[PDB]
Amino acid sequence: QSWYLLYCKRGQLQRAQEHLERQAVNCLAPMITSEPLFPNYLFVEFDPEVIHTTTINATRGVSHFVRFGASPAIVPSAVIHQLSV
Amino acid sequence: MGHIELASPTAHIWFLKSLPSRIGLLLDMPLRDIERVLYFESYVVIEGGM
RNA sequence: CCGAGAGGUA
DNA sequence: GGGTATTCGCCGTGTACCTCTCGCAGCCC
DNA sequence: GGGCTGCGGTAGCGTGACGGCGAATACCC
Repeated sequence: QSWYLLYCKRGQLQRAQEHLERQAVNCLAPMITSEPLFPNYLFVEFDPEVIHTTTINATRGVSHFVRFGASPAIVPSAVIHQLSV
Repeated sequence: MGHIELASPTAHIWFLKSLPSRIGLLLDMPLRDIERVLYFESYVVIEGGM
């Protein structure tokens, strides 16, 4: 289970997070104070053998992965730790 | 005319992909690796030093 | 009064 | 190391005019 | 009511042109 990023559709982060909460996928998005601190970006945690990235990409409210190339970006665990503000 | 202050510098696509690349055979660096540096999936060194 | 699609004249 | 030789991927593909329709839905913010 | 925005989905859609030319690269020295 490694951490990925998802760019959601504009103004659908609540619905995307709701569907990914009905699946077993961890979501992470800082709330600033109530609007999110970041834009439509969202951090998911799963495993591509348990739930596949195509199923994540076809979720209601998820536009795409932050890819940078072929494979979607793994964000390191120091970043996910340092979003615990 | 007006202008937009692009908060990141941004490559002109005409001088990147005119076949041949002007940045490509200006830097002696292949067009694939320049597109991998520009689209944030690889790094290139500037002044490696010691 | 800009674009697209369909049809037609030479 | 560089010489053939194949593959990839960009270029291009007539002129003038006439008529008609149709041109954002979704939408969760 | 509204900003804006590229599909709508818990995937896959694509699928009937053809040539020329030059760079990128593969195979075999």
